[PDB]
Amino acid sequence: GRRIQGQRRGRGTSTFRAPSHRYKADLEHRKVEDGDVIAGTVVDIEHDPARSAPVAAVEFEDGDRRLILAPEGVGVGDELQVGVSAEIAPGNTLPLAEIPEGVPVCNVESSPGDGGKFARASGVNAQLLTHDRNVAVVKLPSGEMKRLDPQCRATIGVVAGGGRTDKPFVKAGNKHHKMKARGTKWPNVRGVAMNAVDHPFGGGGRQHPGKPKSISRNAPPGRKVGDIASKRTGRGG
Amino acid sequence: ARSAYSYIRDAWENPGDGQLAELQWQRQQEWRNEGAVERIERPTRLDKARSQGYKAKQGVIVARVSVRKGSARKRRHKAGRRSKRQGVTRITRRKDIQRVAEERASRTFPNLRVLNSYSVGQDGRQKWHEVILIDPNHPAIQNDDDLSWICADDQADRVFRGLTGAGRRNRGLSGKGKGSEKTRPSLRSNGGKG
Amino acid sequence: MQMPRRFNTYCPHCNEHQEHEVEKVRSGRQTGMKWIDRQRERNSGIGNDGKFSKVPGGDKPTKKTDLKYRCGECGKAHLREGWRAGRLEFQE
Amino acid sequence: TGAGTPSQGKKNTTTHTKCRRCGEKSYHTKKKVCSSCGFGKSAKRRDYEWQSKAGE
RNA sequence: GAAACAUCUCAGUAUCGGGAGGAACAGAAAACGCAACGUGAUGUCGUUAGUAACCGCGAGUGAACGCGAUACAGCCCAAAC
RNA sequence: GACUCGUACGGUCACUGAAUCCUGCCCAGUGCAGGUAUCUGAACACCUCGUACAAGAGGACGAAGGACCUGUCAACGGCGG
RNA sequence: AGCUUUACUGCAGGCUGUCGCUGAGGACUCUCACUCCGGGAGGAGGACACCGAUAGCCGGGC
Ligand SMILES: [Cl-]
Ligand SMILES: [Cl-]
Ligand SMILES: [Cl-]
Ligand SMILES: [Cl-]
Ligand SMILES: [K+]
Ligand SMILES: [Mg+2]
Ligand SMILES: [Mg+2]
Ligand SMILES: [Mg+2]
Ligand SMILES: [Mg+2]
Ligand SMILES: [Mg+2]
Ligand SMILES: [Mg+2]
Ligand SMILES: [Mg+2]
Ligand SMILES: [Mg+2]
Ligand SMILES: [Mg+2]
Ligand SMILES: [Mg+2]
Ligand SMILES: [Mg+2]
Ligand SMILES: [Mg+2]
Ligand SMILES: [Mg+2]
Ligand SMILES: [Mg+2]
Ligand SMILES: [Mg+2]
Ligand SMILES: [Mg+2]
Ligand SMILES: [Mg+2]
Ligand SMILES: [Mg+2]
Ligand SMILES: [Mg+2]
Ligand code: NA
Ligand code: NA
Ligand code: NA
Ligand code: NA
Ligand code: NA
Ligand code: NA
Ligand code: NA
Ligand code: NA
Ligand code: NA
Ligand code: NA
Ligand code: NA
Repeated sequence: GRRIQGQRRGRGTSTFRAPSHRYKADLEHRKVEDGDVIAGTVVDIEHDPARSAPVAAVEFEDGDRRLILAPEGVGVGDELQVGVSAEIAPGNTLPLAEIPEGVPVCNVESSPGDGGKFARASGVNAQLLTHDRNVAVVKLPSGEMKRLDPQCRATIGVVAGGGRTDKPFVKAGNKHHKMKARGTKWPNVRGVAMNAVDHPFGGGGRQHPGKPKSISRNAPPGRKVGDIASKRTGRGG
Repeated sequence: ARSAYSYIRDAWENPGDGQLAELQWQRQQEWRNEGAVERIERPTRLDKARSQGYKAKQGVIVARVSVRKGSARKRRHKAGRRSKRQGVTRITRRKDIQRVAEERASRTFPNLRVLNSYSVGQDGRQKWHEVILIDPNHPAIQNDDDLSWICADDQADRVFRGLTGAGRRNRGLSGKGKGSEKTRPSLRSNGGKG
Repeated sequence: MQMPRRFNTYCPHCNEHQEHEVEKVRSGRQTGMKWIDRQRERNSGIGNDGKFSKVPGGDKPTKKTDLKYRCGECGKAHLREGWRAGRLEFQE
Repeated sequence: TGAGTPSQGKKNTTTHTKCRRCGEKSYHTKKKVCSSCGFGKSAKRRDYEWQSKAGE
């Protein structure tokens, strides 16, 4: 047959890429030799095209102007701080070690210094639970307990724009416009509606998958479609 | 009595034991961080170099070339192929890594000609060979009774035509009798059956 | 059918009638060193291996008699033609 | 819209042009590569054995 | 082609990549092995021969030593000191 | 290298196809997944035999996988005499 | 010829053991190769992983 859609994707052509040339800023934590003496003032609040959520512009003491993954409640004028001694308020970024347990955190680092990886979507937030001289236990937004180095820096508060998913798109046109700002091919045609040549589910006189939808993890790309390595399906039982 | 050289050679008969071993475990660390072709002022294996034609003189260059290990990096067929030609994984190239190194080096020095090369070890995923090249235009060499032969026009691009030592061996020209029916005088003359 | 474990008959070796004993030829184990074994390894590579890619045939409804006739005096056995027989049992 | 005559009307784009190296009108001014001699892609001249019968 | 076809065959052909010369390559034996008290660098031509050897031992594939000729040519390092 | 200047309120892979009332029963087969005393399970190394070596024969250990067990149908599908 | 599959035979790919890289003291410690985070200092990891080689299984993706 022909490569299925998932295979055209990898090639990274236009249709499948994100309009990076239209993105504002690779939101990443600042760096500080140490001390923590760093702090800047919120200058503006902008819309981040890449995440359909607001981001805050900031000017630091050393005259450094950069956009920041904004938590909720951060307004212009506000003064944020980034360092080991940074105050324990919303908006400030500091190593989990200095953050008190039970505090909602966002934009957490996987490895200290990576500048943030976890919890960065609209309104999500991690949860610092356990402290240790060795491990800091964070409960990610997926509900998973993540064991992190207490040296991994993170921002206090929950990500801004929460509740964005509550309103339906209502019409194709609204998806269209949003989709156009992401690295995604849209709309979606179901395999079952295609020709056998184009997808493992294609063909037939009527529309239905030609085999059970649950595919093996070891399946080769081109054949791995439907329910990937499903531990189970359905809602019952 | 034993010559100094002999010791260098005797040390490489076993590149995994003794000092040489510790030496390698170190050098590769820097080699790994070097390029594909690094000119070097002195041969790592002096005996071998000298043995293959090397001379501390002008127009005589040495360079370490790094080449990957394993079979051929091949692309699977994109059209009809009987089961015999559907192979990908087990296929291997007919040119040994050492000949590949000799070529990659010579290409780095378009004016020089490959005199010879020798192995200097390998780690888990690559092999290093030091290639001895010669400047066919330097008078220091045009007048050397032991190397001026490499200056003749017909010695141009000698490595790309398999006139090198590892070249001729790889072409299966070692034996002068049995087993060399399809190899000498030339592979292509024997219909590519060697 | 039933068949005598022992009985008189011509021994092609002694060249005279003597008491032979009948046994069922037991399959001899292979050494995997015969030419055919070599050619298999030798001629088997990428893709279909030709004759070496084939598999076991089938069975006839009934097999023929595969027996060994051993002379009671010189101990030298001899082979005979076989006959189709669904089952062969020796008497005594 | 027919793929035929009616689709011929929009054809007013200039691509292949007199090549600076070989003189053939094969220089793709958008690709900056000659389809004839290979100027723009290859220092050597574009040439293939299949441009003639095998034994010739 | 094998009166299908998969090994095999077409064929190391077609085609592709890299490069030399007026010719290239080869070449002074860790050879040969008419086993010898013998030959004596290498190409090539004639033959050896459709022989030995290979092969769903199918279809097909297929040398060499030697011999008769052509032309002839033998040397330089590494190391010891 | 795309996804990705992205990080589960994400984006990948599929099915169904606004709303409204609803969406029963079946895990036997097939698929996916989890578990597993025991059984089965290749090569290297290892043990025995064999061979002045070797081919080779056998043993011990045993991965994923399978047997077996469980979960699962808004998974393929099934809902009769 | 295109397409299908529990047709025949194979080829990718995935999983898994083994060998090499590869080191110190049937479960275990370490650090020095190797990897990753870090501007750096240094941190995490660590003889595993990656990569090369091979073996078994799955394997109309081809
Ligand atoms: Cl969306
Ligand atoms: Cl050269
Ligand atoms: Cl019998
Ligand atoms: Cl002779
Ligand atoms: K064929
Ligand atoms: Mg970014
Ligand atoms: Mg939704
Ligand atoms: Mg788009
Ligand atoms: Mg659709
Ligand atoms: Mg249709
Ligand atoms: Mg298909
Ligand atoms: Mg339908
Ligand atoms: Mg349907
Ligand atoms: Mg010739
Ligand atoms: Mg095979
Ligand atoms: Mg058309
Ligand atoms: Mg035919
Ligand atoms: Mg036939
Ligand atoms: Mg042939
Ligand atoms: Mg011979
Ligand atoms: Mg519809
Ligand atoms: Mg057909
Ligand atoms: Mg990196
Ligand atoms: Mg097919
Ligand atoms: Na269908
Ligand atoms: Na050169
Ligand atoms: Na050959
Ligand atoms: Na062979
Ligand atoms: Na035919
Ligand atoms: Na046919
Ligand atoms: Na054959
Ligand atoms: Na004679
Ligand atoms: Na079932
Ligand atoms: Na089931
Ligand atoms: Na067709």
